[PDB]
Amino acid sequence: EVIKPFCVILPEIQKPERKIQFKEKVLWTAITLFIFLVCCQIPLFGIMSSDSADPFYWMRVILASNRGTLMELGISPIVTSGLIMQLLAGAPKDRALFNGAQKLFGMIITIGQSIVYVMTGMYGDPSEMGAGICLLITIQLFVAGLIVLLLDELLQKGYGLGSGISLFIATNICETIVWKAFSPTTVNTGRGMEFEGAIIALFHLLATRVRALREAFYRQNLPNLMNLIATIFVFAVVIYFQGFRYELPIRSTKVRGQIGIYPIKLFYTSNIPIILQSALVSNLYVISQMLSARFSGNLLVSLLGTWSRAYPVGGLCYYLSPPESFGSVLEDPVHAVVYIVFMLGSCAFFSKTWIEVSGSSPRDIAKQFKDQGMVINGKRETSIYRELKKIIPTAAAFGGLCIGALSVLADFLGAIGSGTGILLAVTIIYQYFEIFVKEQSEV
Amino acid sequence: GLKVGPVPVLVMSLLFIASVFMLHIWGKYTR
Amino acid sequence: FVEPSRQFVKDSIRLVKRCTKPDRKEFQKIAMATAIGFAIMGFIGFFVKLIHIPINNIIV
Ligand SMILES: CC1(C)[C@@H](N(O)C(=O)Nc2ccc(Cl)cc2)N(c2ccc(Cl)cc2)C(=O)N1CC(=O)N/N=C/C=C/c1ccc([N+](=O)[O-])o1
Repeated sequence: EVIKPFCVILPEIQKPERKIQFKEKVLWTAITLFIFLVCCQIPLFGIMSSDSADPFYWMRVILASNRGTLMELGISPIVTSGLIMQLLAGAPKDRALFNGAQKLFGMIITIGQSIVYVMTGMYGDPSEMGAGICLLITIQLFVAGLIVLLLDELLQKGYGLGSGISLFIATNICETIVWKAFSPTTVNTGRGMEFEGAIIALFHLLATRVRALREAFYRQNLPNLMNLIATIFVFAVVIYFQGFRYELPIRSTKVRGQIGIYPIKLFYTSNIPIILQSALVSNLYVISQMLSARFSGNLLVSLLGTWSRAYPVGGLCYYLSPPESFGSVLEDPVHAVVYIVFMLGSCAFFSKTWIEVSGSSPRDIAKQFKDQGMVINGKRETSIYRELKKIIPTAAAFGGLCIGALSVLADFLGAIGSGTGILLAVTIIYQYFEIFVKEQSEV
Repeated sequence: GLKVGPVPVLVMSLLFIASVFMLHIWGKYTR
Repeated sequence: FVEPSRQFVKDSIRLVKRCTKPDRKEFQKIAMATAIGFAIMGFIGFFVKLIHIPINNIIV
């Protein structure tokens, strides 16, 4: 109860009594993502140097972060606070208190992570900075996290289509893909002035100079056109598999006469297997890198991963890492097989565990059907859970397996954005599209 | 609990961005 | 290990057989919506970054 006095001292977005139509929701979602994008390009003040290694390079994709800028914590405070409060709950006014505690724990996590980032050695030496510079960075990150929570609450309360977390993750992934496809940034080595952007390179190479096509396609130091082709192909395949669904014909027994279709998608858990697997792997990368930086030489740290951008060469983090290129696959086929097996198994296991946990289990769906009077069209009321026990577990496990296979395919093909990134982007965009079609069908 | 809307949130975000920029310009012109 | 795997494969094949594959029209609609959303997000981010690179260089 002592949280409640501190829960009220934080702003809350005004809940719109009248529902907003799709056009204004899309416009405000665009405004929110534009604000986030502007914030993630503005560097912090007081940063002495950014020439050091980046401790959390593996979190910058799943947490929608950006090193050295305002959006450096990204969405980590929101996810951490939400998970903490969900674990506490598992262990009107009630929802207002819940949201206030969400905000309070988000600010606490933001302060803690800002202190950790300041003391971990980046931005320069914390001791040489002084109290003023480190403190100013702390307020900058605190206000940035407050703004992220405000935007997320705006989206959740209704001025936006979905949630801040998914929107920011998808926006960062899409921005990365478009930048690697169209970057005007140029890098020189001696062959000539070459654009980093894959498509920009093609126009530049042809105008500057048949070989040009080979240089633009089979290039190995900057984004390629074959990488973009792989990205487009993975987009198309993930879209095709996302469109998969199982259509149960359900009837109604309470209101005599009401017919509908209950869809059980192939991607039953959506991108949750990808989110869980990628979060686990990235946290393992960060932990292994930090342990190998400090306690280098210990056998346990060596087994957790030996690093060489630092990429693993041996250990658990190495066997959990996608092959660097095709030559990596040929040189170490055992690593490729182990990584494929780990990806598929982890994705399937996470999918089935998530349907058991979240509340989409066949027993829970049968209970929901019983609460609403819905019965399958031909199956008797007795066979409502069984016809769900024959679909939902298999659908969840196979959706996890397929989404893991798509991630492996994207990683092997060399896709810009990577398997996780691309899969997260497609799943989030499809969530927005399905919200759109739901709103249209309601009208 | 101070309740605000979407436009006030946008204004607050833009003014925070402006404040960070003014801090940066202050540093640049005092160096 | 063998029988559970065979059962899982059979169930997966049965489910894929009974799923409702996206038709051309449905696939075209989903692809168009995904392309529009990706274009919006990625190009807004790209333009923001492209504007802020000169601004970042000027300020710092
Ligand atoms: C929080 C954290 C992120 C970490 N963690 O906690 C952190 O912080 N870390 C840090 C802190 C501070 C600093 Cl300064 C730095 C770092 N972790 C962990 C784990 C395990 C262990 Cl054992 C530990 C931990 C965890 O998990 N986490 C998370 C991760 O990783 N990821 N996430 C992702 C999500 C996504 C999503 C959501 C939703 C969505 N949608 O889409 O809707 O999507």
